[PDB]
Amino acid sequence: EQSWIPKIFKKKTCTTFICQCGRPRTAHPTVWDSDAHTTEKPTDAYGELDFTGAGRKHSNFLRLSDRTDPAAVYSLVTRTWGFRAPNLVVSVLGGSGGPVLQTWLQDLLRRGLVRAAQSTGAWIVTGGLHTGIGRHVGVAVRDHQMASTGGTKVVAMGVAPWGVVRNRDTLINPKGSFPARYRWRGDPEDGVQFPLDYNYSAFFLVDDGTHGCLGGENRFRLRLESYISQQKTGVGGTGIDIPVLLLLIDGDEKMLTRIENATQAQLPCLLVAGSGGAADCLAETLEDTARDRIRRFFPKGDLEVLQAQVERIMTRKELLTVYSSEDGSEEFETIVLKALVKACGLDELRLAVAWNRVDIAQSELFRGDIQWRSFHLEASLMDALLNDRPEFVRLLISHGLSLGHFLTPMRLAQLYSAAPSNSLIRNLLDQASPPDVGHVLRMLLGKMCAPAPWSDLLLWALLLNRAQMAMYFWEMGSNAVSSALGACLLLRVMARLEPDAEEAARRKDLAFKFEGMGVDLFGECYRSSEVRAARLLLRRCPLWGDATCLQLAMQADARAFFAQDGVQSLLTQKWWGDMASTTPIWALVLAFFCPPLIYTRLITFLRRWFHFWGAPVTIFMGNVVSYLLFLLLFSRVLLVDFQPAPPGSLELLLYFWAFTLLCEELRQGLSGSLSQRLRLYLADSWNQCDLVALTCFLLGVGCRLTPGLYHLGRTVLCIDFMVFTVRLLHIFTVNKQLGPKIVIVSKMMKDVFFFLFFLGVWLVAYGVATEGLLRPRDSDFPSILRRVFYRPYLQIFGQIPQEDMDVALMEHSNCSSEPGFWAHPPGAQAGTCVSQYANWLVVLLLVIFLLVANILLVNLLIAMFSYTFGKVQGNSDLYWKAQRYRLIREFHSRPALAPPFIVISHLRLLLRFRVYLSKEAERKLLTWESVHKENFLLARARDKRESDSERLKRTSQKVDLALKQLGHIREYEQRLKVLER
Amino acid sequence: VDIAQSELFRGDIQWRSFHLEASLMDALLNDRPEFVRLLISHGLSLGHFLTPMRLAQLYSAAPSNSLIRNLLDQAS
Amino acid sequence: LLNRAQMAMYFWEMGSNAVSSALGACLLLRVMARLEPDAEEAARRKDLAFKFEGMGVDLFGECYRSSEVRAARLLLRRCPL
Amino acid sequence: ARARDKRESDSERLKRTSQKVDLALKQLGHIREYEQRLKVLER
Amino acid sequence: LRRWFHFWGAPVTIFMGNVVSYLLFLLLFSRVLLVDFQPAPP
Repeated sequence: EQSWIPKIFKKKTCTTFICQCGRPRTAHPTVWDSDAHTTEKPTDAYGELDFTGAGRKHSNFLRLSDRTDPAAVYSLVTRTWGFRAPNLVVSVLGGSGGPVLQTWLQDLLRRGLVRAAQSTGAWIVTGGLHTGIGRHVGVAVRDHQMASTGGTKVVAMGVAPWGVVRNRDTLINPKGSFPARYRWRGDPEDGVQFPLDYNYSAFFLVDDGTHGCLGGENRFRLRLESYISQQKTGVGGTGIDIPVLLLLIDGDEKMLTRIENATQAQLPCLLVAGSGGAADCLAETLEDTARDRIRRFFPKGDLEVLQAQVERIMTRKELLTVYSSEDGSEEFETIVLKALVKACGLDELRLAVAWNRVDIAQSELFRGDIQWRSFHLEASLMDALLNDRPEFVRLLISHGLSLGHFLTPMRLAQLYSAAPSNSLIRNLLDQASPPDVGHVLRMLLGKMCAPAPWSDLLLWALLLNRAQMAMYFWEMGSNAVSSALGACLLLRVMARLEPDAEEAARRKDLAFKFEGMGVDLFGECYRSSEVRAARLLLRRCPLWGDATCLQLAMQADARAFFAQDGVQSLLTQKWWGDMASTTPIWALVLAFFCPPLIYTRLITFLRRWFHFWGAPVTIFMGNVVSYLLFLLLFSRVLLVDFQPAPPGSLELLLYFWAFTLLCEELRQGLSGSLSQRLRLYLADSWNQCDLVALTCFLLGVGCRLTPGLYHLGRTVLCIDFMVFTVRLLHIFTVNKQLGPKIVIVSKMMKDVFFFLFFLGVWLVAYGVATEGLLRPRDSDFPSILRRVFYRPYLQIFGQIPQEDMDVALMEHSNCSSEPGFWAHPPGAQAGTCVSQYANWLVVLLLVIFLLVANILLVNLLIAMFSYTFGKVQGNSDLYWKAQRYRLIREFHSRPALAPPFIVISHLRLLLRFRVYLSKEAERKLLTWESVHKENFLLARARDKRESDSERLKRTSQKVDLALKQLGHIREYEQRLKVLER
Repeated sequence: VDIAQSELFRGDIQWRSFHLEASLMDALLNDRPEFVRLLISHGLSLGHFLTPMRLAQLYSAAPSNSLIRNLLDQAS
Repeated sequence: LLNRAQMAMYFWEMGSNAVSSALGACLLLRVMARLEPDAEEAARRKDLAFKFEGMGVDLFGECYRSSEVRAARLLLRRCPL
Repeated sequence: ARARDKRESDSERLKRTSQKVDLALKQLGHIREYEQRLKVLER
Repeated sequence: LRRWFHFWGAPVTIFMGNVVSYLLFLLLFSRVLLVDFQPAPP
């Protein structure tokens, strides 16, 4: 469907009468030569076809002249019409016997040609007319599609001459018949015009100007076949030439000429022996390698000039192949392969790769009569890598190919250049502008984790998002756990750079799979040996920028990797430093407050001094003690020593402590471009709280220094104290017991907000109603706000001042000049005088308020809290397990001195987890890890094979083999019983 | 359905259009979804098949006690 | 209208405006269910309406997963049928 | 009783069916080889 | 000027404006009920 089709495709129309044209003289405007009697004008018939509401999809059609080059038609079919490039083209010739065809020929068409074309994604070329062998081909295609009950449809092209097409006048539209309506059935059968077969996918109507005849499309069809034969398979021109093969089933004197013309173009020919006619005659003359033979198949013919034609046919006998009587319909592809190689004089492996037939390549490799040359396998592997065939690359690598010699910088550049034009990797490579793979890796991974043919292939597969090839290259790699974590990190990084949500989802799924397999491998390794697993987890991987597995898991945010017991035990062991992880807390506290006790047996391990005071847990304890002492000093200064006089010694000590806390905060924010780090620091909510605390402290001190703002400063500092104290929770998130609950506390804020909204609406309604009913005479604005919001709020907590709202509990007196009855409530802020008019309504409103607020809202909030807690328990636990490593690492680099003296450390740093292995130790560790990976993969494959689904599938296949053997046995039994008596 | 499928697989006789139309009409009237699927998939022209008379016959095949029968009677 | 589940499903699978036809079929079946004297016939019609709603949901989910803009345009257009 | 429960499970039935189909395939191969030999070599 | 109608025509901004208007209506109702609701003519 396009509007520019007439601009490049033209049709022929008669111009000179001489009838021989085929049309009456009314239709018109020695020999009727087309070039001397036709003119070319822009075409008028193109678009889609629907067979009068047929129960199937439309079919593309085009009307074109003979002189149109095949290139335009090929480009139109492949690009505009959406037809994929064919891996094979089979052109069917012949057809006789009227409407009926012999049964074995129909079986060879259905179980043979059509099945092979569907399997290899080939194009079946015939005449689109509902006649000759084209009708049989269409019937076979329909039967195969109905019987397959699935799979991809078979692509059928019909090249037919314009003029013999019945009811074709309805196809004419200058602007294109994109919606169409073609009546293929209902007309009386005639020997001149035939309808279009409804089983064909595309139609090419070659108009040579004749009103009706057969043979005008031979030139265009042959040129199109030759042009397709010269194209390249696969992505780009890397693949082999597209194979084409003409299948001859029957024919007459003209089919011999067509076969000769095809052979002149160097096209393979296949002749079905025993079918009679031209095919059988050619099969017999090929087997023999001829007046009687010509008479045997062509009675009353030109028995004198056909000998020269047979000689010309036999001049190129290498292109002719015979479909023997003993050859089955399921051997079709194999026979074709033989024909193709006989045409070559191109390998079977590359043909199998192009056709995506792994079994064909496996059978070819099993043939020991021919040894496979190394670069044959190299070319097959390169084709499989380019076309994304993981099974082929697995089979070729397992056969003994040298991958070290295979991979070259040119071949890697070719592999990278096969990326899609619209892919993300293509845009990244264009921005980076051999490809600049290292530059792209540095851009993606931030140079802190950016990167052995296996590793290069794994990176190539990950960048192009090829799941199966990436998995295979990981299974064949060396640094398996670190490569899995790095692959997860890279996929998660590239997912957020994807415009499509589907591509991002695929990348995230692949990252999850890589994380899962890394988790499984590390679990197996840790189960085997804890020490070697820890050494593998803490070592540096040069393939990933000398980053440990913990760093890669932190960058990738692999929460499942941190959540496993081995990593948590390693973190617990690292948290205690050189001390035993079984050390009781009380022993640590006693040794902390009694330093000389560190040399006794209660702690299991001058170097002992630094091994005790250097552990992260002791640093955490010292910081907790220091912060508690800081809070105690803050409270002492705020409640006692904060006089309007100039600051005393303790207040100056508090100032110095706050200054050292600020210096520690600055050091942590620096060591943890200026703008990027500032945004990183200010994105954290707890850093915002700490900034608020420090700013409030500075503002309070500044106001305190000013003589006229002292009171204000006090107020600020009071609130400031709270902001400090609520940071203790942030300190104790590292703790293994409080932290998992502190992270759940933040999930209840939505329930708290819903409770606050409902309570605020109810408080407004009830308070305004009660204030309007009571009509207090002290109607000051603060008093109104108090009695509307604050007094009803305290009734939720059991503070119900009945004497201030119930006139039965008051003293009735004339406190106002306004008409009515009034009472005096004894409350100080309850108004000096209230009305007695509808006090029963005030009491009823109090009852309803208590019911709604104290009973309904509170219990509803309890229910919501229970539901939310049960929902978020596990996710919060996983989050805490993931962040535990970051917390421990942050505490590891902390100075060993508590904040009050930490200035000393801050002077030694002013103006100024990894495990290292030997080469042989690293090699042994990698061998151990590879052995465990191999065992894990073998166990997984064994588990998959023994499942019930696979057993049932294999049983079905074996029953199929039994059925085939039974059919052969019964056929042979019938033959022996009948034909041998 | 297997008998009809085997008959359709017989290429020695071509099936006339209104033969398939009558078979499809019978299958539609008797509520045979497999038969209508098989007959439509064989290449029958549904645009020419459906006529106002045939649609009226299809609607008239409703049960006497059905809700649609009562609704059609009310609409009359 | 005749409450023929399999034929209705086949005609939906061979239709053109699939999502809108599924929603309209669900609407029509739910409307006719409450006009049924039998509870069994109403249950059958409600089951067929649920099946049509489910297949419309599946088709729209696939279309939206392929392309959000075209799915939104399909969801907001007017169906003359 | 435990052995009887294990034997009658679907997995064991499928495994035994696969083994019996394997035996059937072997016998079919022998039968077809003998059929070819008798049909070809004895005329 | 089309930006003006593209902002004030969105359903979310209409919702916000209606919420603000209803809050102001409730504030005026409370002000009248608690202060300005004397037996004198309105």
